[PDB]
Amino acid sequence: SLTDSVYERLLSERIIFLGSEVNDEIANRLCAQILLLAAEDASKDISLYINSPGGSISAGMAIYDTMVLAPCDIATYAMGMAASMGEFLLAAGTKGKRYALPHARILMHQPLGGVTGSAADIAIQAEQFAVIKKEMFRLNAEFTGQPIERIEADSDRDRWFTAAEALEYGFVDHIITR
Amino acid sequence: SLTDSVYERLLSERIIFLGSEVNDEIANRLCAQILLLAAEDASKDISLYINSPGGSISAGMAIYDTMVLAPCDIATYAMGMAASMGEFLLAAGTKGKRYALPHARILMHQPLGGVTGSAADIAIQAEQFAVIKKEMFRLNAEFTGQPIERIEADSDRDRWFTAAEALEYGFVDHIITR
Amino acid sequence: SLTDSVYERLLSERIIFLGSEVNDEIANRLCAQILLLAAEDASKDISLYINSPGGSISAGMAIYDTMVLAPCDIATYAMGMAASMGEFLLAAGTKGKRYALPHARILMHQPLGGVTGSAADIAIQAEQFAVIKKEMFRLNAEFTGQPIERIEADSDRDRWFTAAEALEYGFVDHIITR
Amino acid sequence: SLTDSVYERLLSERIIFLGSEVNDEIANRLCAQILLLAAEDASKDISLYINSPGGSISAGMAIYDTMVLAPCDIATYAMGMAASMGEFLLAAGTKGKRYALPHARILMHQPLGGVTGSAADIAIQAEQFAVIKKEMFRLNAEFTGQPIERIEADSDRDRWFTAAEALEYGFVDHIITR
Amino acid sequence: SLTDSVYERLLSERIIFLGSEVNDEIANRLCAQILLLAAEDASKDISLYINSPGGSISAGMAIYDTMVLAPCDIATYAMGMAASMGEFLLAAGTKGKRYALPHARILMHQPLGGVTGSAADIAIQAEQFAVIKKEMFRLNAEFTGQPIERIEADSDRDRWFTAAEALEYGFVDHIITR
Amino acid sequence: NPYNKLFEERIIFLGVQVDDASANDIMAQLLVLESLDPDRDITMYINSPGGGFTSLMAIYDTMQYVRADIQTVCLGQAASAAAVLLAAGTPGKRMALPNARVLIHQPSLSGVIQGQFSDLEIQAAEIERMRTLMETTLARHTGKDAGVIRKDTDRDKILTAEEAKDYGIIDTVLEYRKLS
Amino acid sequence: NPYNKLFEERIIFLGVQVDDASANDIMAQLLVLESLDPDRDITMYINSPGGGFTSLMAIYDTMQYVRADIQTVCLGQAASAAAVLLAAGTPGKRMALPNARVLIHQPSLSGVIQGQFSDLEIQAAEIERMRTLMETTLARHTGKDAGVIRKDTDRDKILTAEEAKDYGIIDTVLEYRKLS
Amino acid sequence: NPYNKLFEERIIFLGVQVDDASANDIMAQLLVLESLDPDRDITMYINSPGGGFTSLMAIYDTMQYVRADIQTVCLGQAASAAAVLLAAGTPGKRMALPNARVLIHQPSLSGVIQGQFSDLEIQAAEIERMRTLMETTLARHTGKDAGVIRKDTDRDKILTAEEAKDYGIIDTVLEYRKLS
Amino acid sequence: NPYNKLFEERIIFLGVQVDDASANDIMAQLLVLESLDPDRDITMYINSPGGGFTSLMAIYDTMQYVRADIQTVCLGQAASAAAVLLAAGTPGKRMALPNARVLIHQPSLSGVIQGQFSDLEIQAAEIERMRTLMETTLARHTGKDAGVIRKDTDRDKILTAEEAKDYGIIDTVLEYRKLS
Ligand SMILES: CC(C)C[C@H](NC(=O)[C@H](Cc1ccccc1)NC(=O)c1cnccn1)B(O)O
Ligand SMILES: CC(C)C[C@H](NC(=O)[C@H](Cc1ccccc1)NC(=O)c1cnccn1)B(O)O
Ligand SMILES: CC(C)C[C@H](NC(=O)[C@H](Cc1ccccc1)NC(=O)c1cnccn1)B(O)O
Ligand SMILES: CC(C)C[C@H](NC(=O)[C@H](Cc1ccccc1)NC(=O)c1cnccn1)B(O)O
Ligand SMILES: CC(C)C[C@H](NC(=O)[C@H](Cc1ccccc1)NC(=O)c1cnccn1)B(O)O
Ligand SMILES: CC(C)C[C@H](NC(=O)[C@H](Cc1ccccc1)NC(=O)c1cnccn1)B(O)O
Ligand SMILES: CC(C)C[C@H](NC(=O)[C@H](Cc1ccccc1)NC(=O)c1cnccn1)B(O)O
Ligand SMILES: CC(C)C[C@H](NC(=O)[C@H](Cc1ccccc1)NC(=O)c1cnccn1)B(O)O
Ligand SMILES: CC(C)C[C@H](NC(=O)[C@H](Cc1ccccc1)NC(=O)c1cnccn1)B(O)O
Repeated sequence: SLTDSVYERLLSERIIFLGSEVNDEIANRLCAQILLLAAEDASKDISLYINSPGGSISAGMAIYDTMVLAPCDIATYAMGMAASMGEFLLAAGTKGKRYALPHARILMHQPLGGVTGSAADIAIQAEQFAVIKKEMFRLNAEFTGQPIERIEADSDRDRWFTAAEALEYGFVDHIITR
Repeated sequence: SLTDSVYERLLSERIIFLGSEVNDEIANRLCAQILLLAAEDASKDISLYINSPGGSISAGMAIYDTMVLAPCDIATYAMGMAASMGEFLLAAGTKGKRYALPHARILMHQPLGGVTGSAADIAIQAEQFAVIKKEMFRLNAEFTGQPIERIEADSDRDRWFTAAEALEYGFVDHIITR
Repeated sequence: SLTDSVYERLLSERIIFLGSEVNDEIANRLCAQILLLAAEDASKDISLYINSPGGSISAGMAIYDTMVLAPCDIATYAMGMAASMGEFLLAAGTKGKRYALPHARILMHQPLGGVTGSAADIAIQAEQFAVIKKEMFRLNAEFTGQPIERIEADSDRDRWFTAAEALEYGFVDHIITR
Repeated sequence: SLTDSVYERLLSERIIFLGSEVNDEIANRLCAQILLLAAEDASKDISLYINSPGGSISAGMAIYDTMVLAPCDIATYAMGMAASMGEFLLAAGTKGKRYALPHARILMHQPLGGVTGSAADIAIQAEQFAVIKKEMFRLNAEFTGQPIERIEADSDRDRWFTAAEALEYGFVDHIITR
Repeated sequence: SLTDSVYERLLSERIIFLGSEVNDEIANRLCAQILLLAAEDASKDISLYINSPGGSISAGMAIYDTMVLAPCDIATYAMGMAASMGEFLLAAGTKGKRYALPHARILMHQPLGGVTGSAADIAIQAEQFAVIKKEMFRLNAEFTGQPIERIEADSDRDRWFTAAEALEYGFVDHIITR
Repeated sequence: NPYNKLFEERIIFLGVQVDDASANDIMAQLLVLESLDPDRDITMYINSPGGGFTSLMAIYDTMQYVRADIQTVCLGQAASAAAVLLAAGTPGKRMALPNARVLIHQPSLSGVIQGQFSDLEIQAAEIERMRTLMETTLARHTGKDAGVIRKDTDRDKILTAEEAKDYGIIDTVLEYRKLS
Repeated sequence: NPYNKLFEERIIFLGVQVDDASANDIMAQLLVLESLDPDRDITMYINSPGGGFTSLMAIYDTMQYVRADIQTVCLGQAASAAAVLLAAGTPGKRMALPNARVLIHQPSLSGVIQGQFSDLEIQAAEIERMRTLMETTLARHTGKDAGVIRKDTDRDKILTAEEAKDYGIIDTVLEYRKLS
Repeated sequence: NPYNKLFEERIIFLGVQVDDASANDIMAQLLVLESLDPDRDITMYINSPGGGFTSLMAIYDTMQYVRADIQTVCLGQAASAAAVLLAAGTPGKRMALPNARVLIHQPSLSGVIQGQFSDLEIQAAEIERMRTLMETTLARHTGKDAGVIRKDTDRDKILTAEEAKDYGIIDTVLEYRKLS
Repeated sequence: NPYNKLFEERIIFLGVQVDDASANDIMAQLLVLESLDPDRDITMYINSPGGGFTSLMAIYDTMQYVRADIQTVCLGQAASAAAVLLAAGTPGKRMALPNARVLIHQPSLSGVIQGQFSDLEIQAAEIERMRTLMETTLARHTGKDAGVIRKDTDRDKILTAEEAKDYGIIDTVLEYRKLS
């Protein structure tokens, strides 16, 4: 495969890609790449280019934990689209090393999901969704430096940002320009 | 695979191909190829032959940002069909190095998409679609040298160009002829 | 894969195959093979055996432009079936080097397609289909040496040719016989 | 793949297989194998074992032309089933070198297909089907040495032959027996 | 693939497997393996382990002819299931070298199939099915040493045999026991 | 309802695919018209693409069985089973309007019927009996020999109204009796 | 019901796809209206996308066969088979409201019909006979020559009501007779 | 049944998708009401998402053709065919309740229509004729010029009842005549 | 039939999904009851999951348009369009049984609507007009301000019968009038 070939060739250069919807499989692939790059060299930056339409939070939680616990500083790059888990994993990068390409579009919105089962099961899912939303909003407030109330009021629905708007909000720290 | 084999053999010669609909996966493959070619040699041209029926803007935005921020001068080649994101990424090449094959067909139309959700969600999608359309039209005006009002009036619907018509409009700079 | 293996082994001998419906993917594969063979040796002939039930014009336009702009003289071989884009790309070969196998069947007919959208969109598609048909008929008149009016009157519907009939019309220049 | 592996290993021994329905893809694979074997050695026999339930005439026409135009003498082997295009390509082998395994079943019948489109389109398809049937019957008369009228009267419907019956009719020249 | 790997490793040891329904593709794979093993060494036995739920007669005819015409003595091994074409190809082995594993189940029944088309087409299919059934029953009588009338009376419907029952009938010659 | 109004006018419509349900409807209508008046001629208008052979033989048997004569008037097309039913009318009273079609060919199986080779042989002998019975019916109703019917219905033999009258499927072509 | 009320007013609606079932309904209505009063003109309102050629010829034969004159009034669209049925009306009484459509082209097969090349040749000769019969009907009903119909119905010839009157499909354009 | 009860009250409901079947039902109802009393105004309540252009022109032709005046009252939505049929009412008697919708845009093809480029060119010229005929109808019924209709119906022009009255689709907005 | 029996008792059932067909049935019933007696109060029992906004506005316009007062009694659920229709009743006569549901939120599109960005902008402005019209209707019928309706119907605002009475959707909670 040509795509896997160029992906492994850029993995040898410590450049990983979040190029699809963040499901558990792609998440475990990204965490395996991060763990491999941390085992190779724990002092060199891991470049994570994110072009993702979102995905699972659990998956995003796994990628985020692998990003922070790896001794390398994870430099995230908003490439075109960062929505939901993309933006969350983009802002999850190291402070001072989170970048957005000058025409990337960043979509921050409340976690979305589904309820099913009996009334007690849906109530339990409600407690879990509330805890998930509070954790995601507290983490986004930690990343962007914004208050958690502004995070929740803005991510109540689909909230869009350009490169400069995300730089002003706090998802990224610089805008790569030549 | 024979197709992947000849694609990697032309990637070794710095010739990449946008040969399908521009979705996020093909976009990340193309950006990985561009980043690899920029890491190999940042002074040699990257030839991007575009035969695409369009696709995603986000994907096109990612490819475009990877094209510009790439130190190499991205020489785009309109090969047969350049519709929507194909023509946007064709005109996104370096000025003086954007080419069209003498029988390529170039389609420039307003971005298309879909609305869903509640009325506030569809209103938010309306603001986002307006910003996307304004950004795409300003970028096409930057590429072709035409006014943005002419860009919007022409790309209101499907607007077709031959090789000479796209050379006169400004998507390409030369028509390759032997 | 055995088929890809023998295809690459004949690509090393500068023998390419248009063996399926001419869509954009197979077209980009064929153009990549042509560009590779032109980068290897620009003075040796590229043999294109065409067994195709037709396909896309934009795809056929891409293959045709890659055939002409290729420094190498593209020797086309009508192998069994050359319909629509197969016959268009067969007659697109170098003059004096277009061949038909003695029992190949060559089908030349006006381009086909579909109309969709609003009335203005279908009118725009009508202008584009008229320009496409005029360009294809002018190119077939350039290939076969016939007048464009005879081309349009014959390709108004399905027009069939044997090896000798296509030799008399002008799609090929010789009939390979042992 | 094990099947592709043994197929390439027998291709190195100049033994090709028509082991499926004769469509355009398998036909181009077989013609590529024939062209490769003719480029390797043009004086050694190419053994084509045919176990096919029929398929496309065009595909069969392409395979037949590649068989007769390759300087090697194509020894065909009726292996189990030779129906329609299988028997047409089996009898298409070199005279004196067409064989049938002692329990192969050979099915010769008039070409089949479908009519579609307007009345003029179906009339054109009728002329083409008549020319196709006349060409196939003349070629089968050339192969078997039978009159064309007997060919057409026998292949009006499904006509079955055993090994000895096909040896008496003329599809093969010997019956391999140990 | 692990399955293809162990299959090729046992093919190097001259052990082939009829492990699925006997269709034309698996039949051509088995005949290619038999031809390869006969080209490697024509004096060593080819072990064919048969675990098949039946399949095509033509396919079985091709496999049978390849088994007899190969100079090697084809030792068949009833492994678990030999139904229809499995038992036909199991009994098709060399006399004195046909074996059944002590718990294999062998199913001999009249050939099955389907009729379609017009009344003359179905009548022709009736003659062909009668000839096919007579040939299969005569061959099973040749293998088992039983009269053809007993073969036809027993294979009128599904006729089941254990290892000892098939040894008494004549499909195999020994029962492998340790 | 026009169908019931023409049913009081002794007019039956063979206007749908000839399956067992349409066959039983036609047989019930024929038996009702026979019980009403066994001397008055039952008019059967035939515009049908045919269907099964057993329903064909059922309608043919009921048309020959009723005491009333069957004036079969073919309109548009009588293919497969409807052409045999059109020829199955009373001799001298078989009609067809000039632009009607008559498609006669051997009976075929709708799709693939699977089974053992003995069951396939039985089904083949049965469809051969169907072909022979259709040829015998057309020979007894059109005046031709069964061998001519066998060669003609070997494939799709398509005739007009005049061609069916020369063939013997109908005994009269009905002119347009418009007053203007 | 408005359909039955206009059926007492001698008005028939050719308003659905022209298949064998709709053909038999139209034929039953025409035969009932002919048996009721063979002198009063049968009004046939035609808003149909057409269908099979055999049902087309059945309705045409029944319209020409009934003793009553057929005033065919096209509304909206008389495409394929409905345009030939619109021209099949009584000469001098063929009408169409000014914004109606008339689509005349050669008959086509609905999908793909498979079979042996002899059966395909038979089906091709049959659809050529269908094309020739449609051209002959339009030539005898519109006053034109069959060759002009052959070139015109080679592809989709689409006409308005005025264009169909100049073509000969209808004999009069019906004005809007609203009192205001 | 309320539909029949209002049909005796001279009220027609254009309440479903405007296809050929609904078109023929509306035309049959209009012709029955015209044959009953050609002076009393036919009330047509319009709550429809539209449909084909040929059924649109059929209903428009039948509304203009009947001797009775057509008071078209739009309820909820008159998109596509409906809005043109709403403007097709008698001038001065075109109504719409204040929260009704009027969607006017150029006619489109439902899906993809395949074929050769000559057939596609014919279909494109036909849909251009459809667009021009719709623009001419709206210009003759709303008092505007056909070019203003052409720019406005280039895309989905959506109007309220007041906006349709200023546009000319209706001549009066109907107030809520509730006694309380 | 119980529906017709209660229709003679001046009782209408808004009991299915609010689409154009159910809207036209409700409008026909309302117009019949208005033509019968324009003073007697039309009872509308509402147990519906809602539907399209255009059918919603059609039923609302017809309820406000008829001369008879509309006593809307919500049973089970008055959700989406059914809730706005419940508030659309006559002031002082809007009822709901104590365990009924009232779901008010902004109108949404059923699925994905594709097209060019100008058409998507037009559809977005249209659904914004739908949201504003629903908020204006609920503000004029519940006594609240349109901004409070805008924040409340931003998401799914679900109320009981008492909560809808305090909200203003209904004017009275109907007690259980069982004699025991
Ligand atoms: C990252 C957050 C803040 C935003 C969105 N993420 C989610 O809510 C997604 C929704 C989703 C994705 C894939 C499969 C199923 C469900 N995350 C989840 O998987 C999820 C959903 N509900 C509860 C817990 N996790 B994103 O995917 O649009
Ligand atoms: C390049 C622009 C100006 C023209 C065309 N743009 C679009 O229509 C594309 C078509 C598309 C592709 C994949 C998924 C959804 C939609 N639009 C988008 O990608 C899109 C749509 N809505 C929001 C953001 N992006 B092209 O990309 O087809
Ligand atoms: C050589 C030419 C003139 C003859 C035939 N051309 C066509 O009919 C083809 C058929 C086709 C294939 C794929 C997708 C859509 C349509 N036409 C086109 O490719 C086509 C159709 N509309 C616009 C632009 N191109 B052939 O390519 O089938
Ligand atoms: C050898 C010949 C004479 C007999 C048989 N020929 C055919 O029936 C084949 C069957 C087929 C296969 C694929 C697609 C369509 C049709 N006919 C053709 O290939 C065919 C059909 N119509 C026009 C041109 N060729 B055989 O190929 O099954
Ligand atoms: C020993 C043998 C004869 C018994 C059975 N074999 C058959 O009869 C097989 C069953 C089958 C398999 C695949 C497709 C169609 C039919 N028959 C044939 O292959 C067959 C059927 N009709 C004509 C020619 N061959 B076995 O497959 O159950
Ligand atoms: C040719 C005359 C005698 C009648 C023909 N009948 C058949 O071919 C029919 C096929 C058919 C068609 C439509 C629906 C059901 C069945 N043949 C049979 O009914 C049939 C039944 N059993 C064995 C053989 N044929 B007609 O349908 O072509
Ligand atoms: C052109 C006039 C004469 C009538 C046309 N009829 C046909 O093309 C019809 C097919 C059709 C078309 C549309 C809808 C349903 C069925 N032709 C036939 O029924 C037919 C039947 N056998 C052979 C050839 N054609 B019309 O439907 O286009
Ligand atoms: C715009 C006015 C004039 C009427 C519109 N009609 C059409 O677009 C309709 C298509 C349609 C739409 C919805 C449902 C069914 C069919 N136009 C046609 O019927 C049609 C037919 N042939 C060529 C071109 N258009 B409406 O549906 O938008
Ligand atoms: C919210 C109130 C005002 C009415 C709601 N209806 C809508 O949102 C409806 C959609 C719908 C919902 C359910 C079933 C069928 C259709 N709105 C529309 O019909 C509509 C139409 N065009 C643009 C925007 N909305 B209800 O169904 O939630």
